Amino acid sequence: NPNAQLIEDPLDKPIQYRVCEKCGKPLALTAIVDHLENHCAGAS
Ligand SMILES: [Zn+2]
Repeated sequence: NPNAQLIEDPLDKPIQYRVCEKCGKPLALTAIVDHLENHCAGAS
C-alpha cells in the first residue's frame, strides 16, 4: 500500500519565459498575468 509512497501527478508542462521589455525580468507564462497587472511603467 502507498503509505508514504506518492504517485506524483505528471506535470509535463514546460513553462515558457520571456523577459518583460520594460522591466527586464524573465516572465513565465504562469506569472505573465500577475506581473503585467502589478508591474509599474518605468520600473527599473
Ligand atoms: Zn514588467
